[PDB]
Amino acid sequence: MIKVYRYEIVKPLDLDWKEFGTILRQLQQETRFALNKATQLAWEWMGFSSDYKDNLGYTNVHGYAYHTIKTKAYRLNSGNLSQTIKRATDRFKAYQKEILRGDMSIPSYKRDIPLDLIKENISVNRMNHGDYIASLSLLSNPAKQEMNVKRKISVIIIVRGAGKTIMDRILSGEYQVSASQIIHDDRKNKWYLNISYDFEPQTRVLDLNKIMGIDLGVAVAVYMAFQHTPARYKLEGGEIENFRRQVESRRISMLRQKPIEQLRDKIANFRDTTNHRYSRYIVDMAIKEGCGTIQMEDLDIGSRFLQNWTYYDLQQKIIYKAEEAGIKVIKIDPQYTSQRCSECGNIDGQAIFKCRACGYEANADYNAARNIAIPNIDKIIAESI
Amino acid sequence: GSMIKVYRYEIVKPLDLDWKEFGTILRQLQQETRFALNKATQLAWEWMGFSSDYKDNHGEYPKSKDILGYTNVHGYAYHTIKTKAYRLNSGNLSQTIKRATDRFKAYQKEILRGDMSIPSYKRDIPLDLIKENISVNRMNHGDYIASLSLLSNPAKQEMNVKRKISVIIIVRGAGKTIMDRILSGEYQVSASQIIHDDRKNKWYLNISYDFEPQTRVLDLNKIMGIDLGVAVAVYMAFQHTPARYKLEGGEIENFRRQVESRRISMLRQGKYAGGARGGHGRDKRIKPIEQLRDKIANFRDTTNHRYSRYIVDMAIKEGCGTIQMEDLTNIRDIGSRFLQNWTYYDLQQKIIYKAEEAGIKVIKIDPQYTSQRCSECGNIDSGNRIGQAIFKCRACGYEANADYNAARNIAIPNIDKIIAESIK
DNA sequence: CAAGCGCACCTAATTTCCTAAATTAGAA
DNA sequence: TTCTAATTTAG
RNA sequence: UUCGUCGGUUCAGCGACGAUAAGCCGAGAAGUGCCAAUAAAACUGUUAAGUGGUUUGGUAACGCUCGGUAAGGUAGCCAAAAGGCUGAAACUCCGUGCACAAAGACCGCACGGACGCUUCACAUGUGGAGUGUGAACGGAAAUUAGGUGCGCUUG
Ligand SMILES: [Mg+2]
Ligand SMILES: [Mg+2]
Ligand SMILES: [Mg+2]
Ligand SMILES: [Mg+2]
Ligand SMILES: [Mg+2]
Ligand SMILES: [Mg+2]
Ligand SMILES: [Mg+2]
Ligand SMILES: [Zn+2]
Ligand SMILES: [Zn+2]
Repeated sequence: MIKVYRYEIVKPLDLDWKEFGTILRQLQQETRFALNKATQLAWEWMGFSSDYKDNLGYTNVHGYAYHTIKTKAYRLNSGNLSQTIKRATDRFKAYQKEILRGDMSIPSYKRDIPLDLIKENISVNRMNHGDYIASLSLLSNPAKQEMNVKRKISVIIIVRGAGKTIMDRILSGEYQVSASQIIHDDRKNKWYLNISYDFEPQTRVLDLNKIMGIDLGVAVAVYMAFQHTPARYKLEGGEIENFRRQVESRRISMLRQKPIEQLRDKIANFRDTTNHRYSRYIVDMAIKEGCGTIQMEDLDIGSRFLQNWTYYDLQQKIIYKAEEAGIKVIKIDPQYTSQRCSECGNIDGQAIFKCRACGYEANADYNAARNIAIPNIDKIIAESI
Repeated sequence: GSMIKVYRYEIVKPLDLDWKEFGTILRQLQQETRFALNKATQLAWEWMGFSSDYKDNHGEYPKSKDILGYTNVHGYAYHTIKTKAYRLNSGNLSQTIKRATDRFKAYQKEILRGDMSIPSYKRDIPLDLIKENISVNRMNHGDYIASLSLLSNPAKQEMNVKRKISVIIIVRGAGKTIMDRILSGEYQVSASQIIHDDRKNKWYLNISYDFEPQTRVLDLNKIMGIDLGVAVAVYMAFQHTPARYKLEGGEIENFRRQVESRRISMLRQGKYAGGARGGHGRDKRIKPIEQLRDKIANFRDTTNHRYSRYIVDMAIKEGCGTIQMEDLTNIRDIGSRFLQNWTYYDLQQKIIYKAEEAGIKVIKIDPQYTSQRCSECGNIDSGNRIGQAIFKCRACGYEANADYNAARNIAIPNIDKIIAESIK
């Protein structure tokens, strides 16, 4: 429902960077003071204070802390200060049992404390020129008069890539702006705006035009890829190789000095057990992405990572579990699913695939999985020749 | 003029109690130790806040002799914690509280400034001990009995132990010589600890002793340089002899790569695993990685020991009395060393303390263009960076390994000032 | 794969520390 | 009555 | 000719052993989440209204909490019963003592020899020393910085 995205700050719109930085550092100092004093006031409120300290008219911890710290930290806006106090007292109340028991000393806050912003204090807008603008109301009433900074401090953010969709939804009206924060990173020496967007998620429904292509990789066991989304899932069969080495060496040892009958049962049972966990995971990734259909090669060894696995059992179990979950399964002929590119489509080292006609580079197993994920790949492969 | 070292001693069995009762005693005392540490830190932080408020209001700082009733926070913390921690012995509790209050006092400004958070102490805190509460006696039949004083008087009545809790420890190897020297009188025991090793489920007695190192006669005008080279892990060179000693890393990063690969592989298997790995908690879901808990660290600890002892022994063999090395602080030094993710700080610390034992002074110098300076001439030119592998001095026709030249330049006394005068 | 949030688990780098004198109390 | 472990705090 | 347990500590070998251990199971409710009821601090606005989301009890999916699970070898008799005697078993061999009846706890220690073996020395040998599989043996806590894994969200 509530998730956050980061937007780097380019420049203040109406103020030089020096005044903006001075204001931000002063407000960071006030925020850290508010957090520490609120933690100490919460300590006093709960009754943890020692005997000598005592040798309140409010209702909750937050009210008393906010009213006490309101005087000294007058530069911060009332809403931002209240959010900071709530953060402090909520961190104290969660760790309350540990502090009393003695499993934790005291909550502490760093020097580069992010500043807070309530929903009704951060406003974002676009421009005809395309420059994305955000408006922040940080200072209180006396602070604006003291610093001669009127209106709200307009800023310019970087809105590109996967962040443009979120911002477009925010400005369109679908998403809403929740409580946000200003974040400073010392290393990169840049500021950020943690705009938290509020939205109603939609329950995914299986669509037959969403495919989860599947291939047996040479580096991993199975690589799952989709063409509608760049999400990727892989089954790294490390335990399979560990068990293979264990069984081979045990058979070598027991050869020297009925005995191996137990080994034959253990190998067969482990394959069935492994084929159940793999099938459950494979289908459960089609459900999460809503892939209404699954495309997998139908089944020599072919130098797959599972050197001598029982592929037919895995395919049958995948088919059965997909039928249970309302997922159709297709069997695509794997002629050149690995050699063909996933973007250019030119059908021209082992681990990393290359597209000499386009320069695209990715994992070879992922490339083959994506090629399989393309609908009706058999026909376009035939026509490609 | 006195060093301090430690040695471990595995505890076999409780001499008079059973292993179950002894384990319960140890767990309860661990809980008391952790509680005391956290409470001492809490009281220190509260007193800091009260002092600041008092200075702001009344105009002057409050003297602890009036408000607290004790001179320092250690005394007040002992007077407070001892009621709820009546199972630890008085000396051990006082030592623990002093450790906590000394850690808070050392970094008080950083705590107020915000660079350092308030210290918090973990679950498996080692038990503390002092020299007055540890005594070791050896029987005629080759057994070492450690009479530990771990409990308080109220705890003695409740736990039904009317004397010092005694344990039997294995004292072999160099541990045998250390214990014999302690009993004879050469080594004086200091505050010690009890630690638990989860991998082997073994308790250890961590005796820390004080001793006078054997300081020989070594002139200060014989200097050995050390460079964490690009090809060889550590290259050693001298100015008076053309002697070169190398420590090429036959096995350095392979161990870390293997352990990290295995850990990542088994961690990613939590999504598709058996039915008994999910549904029982975080510790059980991450159970398979407990085999790789300390393989990377322990391998490097032994590897850094082997390198350091070899380095120190070479200094004695050539008769040196000074070891100059690099100042890697803030990663200002060369970013391309043969070791990739090694713990250079641990290697440097080991070299420092072993040299101090061997009566050798270690001096750190700031490196600037050290791999490019010509030892024979002194011309600071950057044109000899041939992959940081072969050094060819054009101005002198000198060809040699870059690591040897770097170590030789570090071996020149006051190399930092010489460089600063040469180019700045 | 990329970018955020939450949680915890691993490495390294850096620092401080590794009391003790005096008094009391219980057992011989 | 002597004495050796605990116990308390100064610095 | 893979992982792991024991053989004093770390790394490596060796001897025995165990492994589907990247496996199996149990209890419970501090958290994430789900179900139900209730709606505090604070802010803007006269007030009305809005933003904000607080407290309590349930269920039991969880990288939810607490946990349990395999791994070296060892000698019997006497008395009715307590106890007594003999002295087996782990990283070279022998002798003499001390200590050991079931062990999470015992398989060890000291002295004298042999046999290897690491240093040194004096003339391939000879003699001192350490040495018993090889190397090593200054750790603990905390903070800081980075990385990783899992879950969620967007592309
Ligand atoms: Mg997605
Ligand atoms: Mg014994
Ligand atoms: Mg055992
Ligand atoms: Mg070992
Ligand atoms: Mg025997
Ligand atoms: Mg001998
Ligand atoms: Mg050994
Ligand atoms: Zn292409
Ligand atoms: Zn030159």
